Amino acid sequence: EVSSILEERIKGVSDEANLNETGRVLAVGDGIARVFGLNNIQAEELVEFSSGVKGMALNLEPGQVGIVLFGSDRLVKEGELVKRTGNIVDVPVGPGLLGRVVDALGNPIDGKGPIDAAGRSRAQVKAPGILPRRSVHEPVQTGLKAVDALVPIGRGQRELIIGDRQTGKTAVALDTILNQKRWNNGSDESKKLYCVYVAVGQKRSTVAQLVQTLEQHDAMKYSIIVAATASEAAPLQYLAPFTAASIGEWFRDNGKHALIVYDDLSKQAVAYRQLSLLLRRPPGREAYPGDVFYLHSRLLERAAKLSEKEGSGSLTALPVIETQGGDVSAYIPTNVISITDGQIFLEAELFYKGIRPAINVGLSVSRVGSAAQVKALKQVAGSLKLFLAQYREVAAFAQSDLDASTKQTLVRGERLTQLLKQNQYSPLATEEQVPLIYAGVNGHLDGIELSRIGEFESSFLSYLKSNHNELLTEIREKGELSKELLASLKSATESFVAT
Amino acid sequence: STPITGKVTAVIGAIVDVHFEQSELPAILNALEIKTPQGKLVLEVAQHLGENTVRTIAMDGTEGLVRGEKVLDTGGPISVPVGRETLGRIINVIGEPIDERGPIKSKLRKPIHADPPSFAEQSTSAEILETGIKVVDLLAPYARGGKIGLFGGAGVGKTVFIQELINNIAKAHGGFSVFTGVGERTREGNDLYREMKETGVINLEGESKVALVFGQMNEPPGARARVALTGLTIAEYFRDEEGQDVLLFIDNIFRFTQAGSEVSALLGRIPSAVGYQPTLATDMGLLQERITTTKKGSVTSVQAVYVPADDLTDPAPATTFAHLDATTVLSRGISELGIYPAVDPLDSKSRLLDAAVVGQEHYDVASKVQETLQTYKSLQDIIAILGMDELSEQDKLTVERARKIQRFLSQPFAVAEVFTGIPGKLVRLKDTVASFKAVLEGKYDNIPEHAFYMVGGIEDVVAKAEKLAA
Amino acid sequence: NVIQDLYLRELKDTKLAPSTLQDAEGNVKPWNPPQKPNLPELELQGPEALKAYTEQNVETAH
Amino acid sequence: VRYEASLRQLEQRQLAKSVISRVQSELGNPKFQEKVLQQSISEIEQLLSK
Amino acid sequence: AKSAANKLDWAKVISSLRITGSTATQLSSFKKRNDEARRQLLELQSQPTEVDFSHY
Repeated sequence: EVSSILEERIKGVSDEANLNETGRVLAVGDGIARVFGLNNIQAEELVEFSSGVKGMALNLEPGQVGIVLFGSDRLVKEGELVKRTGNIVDVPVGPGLLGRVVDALGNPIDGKGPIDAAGRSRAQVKAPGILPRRSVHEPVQTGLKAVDALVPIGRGQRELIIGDRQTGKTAVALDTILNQKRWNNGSDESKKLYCVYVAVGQKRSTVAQLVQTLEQHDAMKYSIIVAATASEAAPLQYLAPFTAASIGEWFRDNGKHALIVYDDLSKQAVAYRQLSLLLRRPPGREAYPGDVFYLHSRLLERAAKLSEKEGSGSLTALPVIETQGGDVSAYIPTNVISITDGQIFLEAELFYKGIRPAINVGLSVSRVGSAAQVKALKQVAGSLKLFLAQYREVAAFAQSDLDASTKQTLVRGERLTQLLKQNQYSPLATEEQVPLIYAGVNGHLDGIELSRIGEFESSFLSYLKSNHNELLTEIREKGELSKELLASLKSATESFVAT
Repeated sequence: STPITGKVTAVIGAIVDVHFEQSELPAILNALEIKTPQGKLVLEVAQHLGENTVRTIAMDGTEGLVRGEKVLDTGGPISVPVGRETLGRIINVIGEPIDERGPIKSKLRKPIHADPPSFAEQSTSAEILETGIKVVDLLAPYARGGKIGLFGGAGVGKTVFIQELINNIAKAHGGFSVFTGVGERTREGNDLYREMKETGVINLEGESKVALVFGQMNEPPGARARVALTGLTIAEYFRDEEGQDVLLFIDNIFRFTQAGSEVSALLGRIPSAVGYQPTLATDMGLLQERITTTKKGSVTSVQAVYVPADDLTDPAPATTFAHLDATTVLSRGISELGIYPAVDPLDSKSRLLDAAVVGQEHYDVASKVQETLQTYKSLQDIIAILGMDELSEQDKLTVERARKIQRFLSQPFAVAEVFTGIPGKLVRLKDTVASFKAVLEGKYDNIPEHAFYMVGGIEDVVAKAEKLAA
Repeated sequence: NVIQDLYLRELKDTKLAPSTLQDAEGNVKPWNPPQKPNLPELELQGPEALKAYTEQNVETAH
Repeated sequence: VRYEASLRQLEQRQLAKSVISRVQSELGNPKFQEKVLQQSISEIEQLLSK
Repeated sequence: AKSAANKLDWAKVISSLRITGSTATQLSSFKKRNDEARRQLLELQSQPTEVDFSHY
């Protein structure tokens, strides 16, 4: 009641400004208080104002230290005491954040109370060395057929997701997370990827849609949403991926695996731009800070597959970059493209043309790719890359009097493209990815009518599920397609294809 | 008067520095009033420069200012009056009537800046507005509580589109509306005043179902920046205190970006990318985040945006493009083709468009429409060089349907009784799904293309077929 | 301490009695009693209709 | 129902301005002298504990 | 009733063939259908006179 609130204030007693250094604002304009004092002050230390505002100290100038406010201007006014928290930016890290939506400071914005986090570790921490990493050998399965075969993704690996604005960029990401529920349910902490979605500059209404969808898909119980919303201040937005990485480090360090999706670094860039411009530090090329490359690279190299002496763990990552109308040339895209090992390039034309979600796999690349891929899935998917490649070339020969060879290619290719359409927010399991691709590979879908490709797919799955759930279980458990299994599978495919 | 007396030190346009004395130093974002023969100059405190010398931005005009002029402190962000009676008042930037219905009757006053509501407050939207406009209903349905965004260049009569929206959605809707005009013409102002006096949305006898805040482009840039915030708080009073659902309307939000860019430059913040303010993101963010569907009220913003030279890749439109829920791009080209609505259908998408959510049937029909149109646009190039001879019979049928659909979309509006004379066709969403479905089924592909042009629903298309027939 | 002094006095000595029904009423929708289902009246009267319908039908083939 | 819920929230803000009234009373009273003396001796004690 | 109306309407299409100058078969049919569908949805959107006095 009134009593509980008053009792809370009473709990809030304790006073004395006994601090070796205090500060006094000289002038505060533009959220850049310039403080006289704070002689001792760690670099980028957290400082607490009289108005309880928190700040970092990017500029330590010789006579004054230009604090950058994380809080609202209105409260602050010149002269005010600036207490020295004495702790460089650190955020709680620990297992408590599973199924917790937290803001940048860590404060639950889903109001699930104080984090069950067992340490506070710094926002920026140097990345794993040469020997603290072992080569990738464990794939992660997104449940998106094209991604898993055409663009295979490892673990501790960072591939870009560079594509057109609000084309459900966030949707492409969210699909992966859904398949991670299945694996999450499974044991072995390597299979338990505790996903982290880093919502940067995203309005709280949008994130509310995310939160509810995640709750609907029960994803909250391994999901973490580090949230720096549109409203949240530009220091918070800037430090938001760095902060997020640290949360990931705890899981990674314990040897577990996890997937962190930084979405979108483009708005992070803008925030850094805002900071730099306000600190009068000259803005780099295309008016985006010069050492943005250094910041982004530092962030993206804290995602890695650690060595076995380092406890066999990883932090898979998937940064998202928003193209400026498909402009992949621009200082922030070019830099990021260089840093990333792989790219996924969604194509707008394809979206309109009904491949929704839309991916253009010509402009998707993996630079680690098939090194981590399901062995079964390797077997049934070399052909698919080549078939589609031919399909691209003969696409523009599809405008009259056509050679039989080209026309054959065209038929196989069109059916494949229809097959590779993905139904948003429905993931798939590898044990059901492989049969479908196998059919296409064996060209048994060449005969199947285009309209009936969609119908075929689900029907084939049900037919396999009733008739050949031995095959499905074999695929699931073996993880490799035995010649006997491929024989039986071919038979099954033929039988279903016949009907 | 106030001990908090400041003396002007430098009039450098809008930047006016004031020299408050000792032990007195207004907090950031305060409001200073300076007695002048120009009434009260309102100064928004935006920096302290130390030595009890603040640097403030002017809202009102800066001519005839004499240095060392006593500055009273009204304190805090400009506080307007809000109340039940605010409906049926046109209110200038400093919160004073500009429709000479005398002083606005204050129940409460509130500051024009108000903190964005937290994650907890937000309630997840799902309600579907139905404008009765075919393109909107079928190809990008709107949602109540939404943040509709009318991206377009000039010339597409952005105001005209909104006027149709007010006629349909506002009149239909029971809740109040707030029409806010940011940096818009006094020609437009006079037209809007007249038009809504006529439509009775403003009914001077009794109250109005709308309040108006006309901020015009002649108003100094500082006022142009902070008109938006003011309008929002009026909506908040309705939303919160009166527990209403508000149809907010703002016009044109490029003026808001532009205004902020100017005073960034004046503040000495060196211009950021493409000359836009470095605080563009946070200013946009503050506006959008404040608007939400709280448990006390659902507010549906419709924000006009001016896209300079139809480059929405320009950072000011592009930044806004993320921030808004239900984009529509009204392309000049499509307007010129004679299609009114001028919406480019393949460049107009809303968050609410999710398949089952908008109806699985609705989605599938609309998907078929989109594919048909997309094919048609691509095939125009083939027709252009190669000719129509290289299009197959199937392709030709898709093209014929698309040409019919393209002009099926064309329908008149009530606000182009003025432009033309034809009275608007309010065609319900359910009816549109059916009517478009019929076309795809080819049931009315026996109807001429021009009998789809600038008319209503399927029944009407049949009637106009009869009209052309005889 | 200072908090305690403020608290003791505040909690103990200050209690608000709930607002009048009128104040609540003002801040909520008031309620008023509507009237009628609708009262329409009989259609066309007299042999005006009768004559009109018989005669007007000349929609016979020519 | 809406104002019924609201009145509970509003009441705390009504009670808030009453704290401010009580603040004006505290700073007027020789609590202004005596409890400031208490703050002084307490601060002496804090600073002595350093 | 409503099914009778429409059955007789379609009968009337081939009756309207019998005499050229028909333009009020259409006025009768359109008018009865229009207001019929409107009153039918009016009846489907009927909220009986009831309010909470238990929950609220």
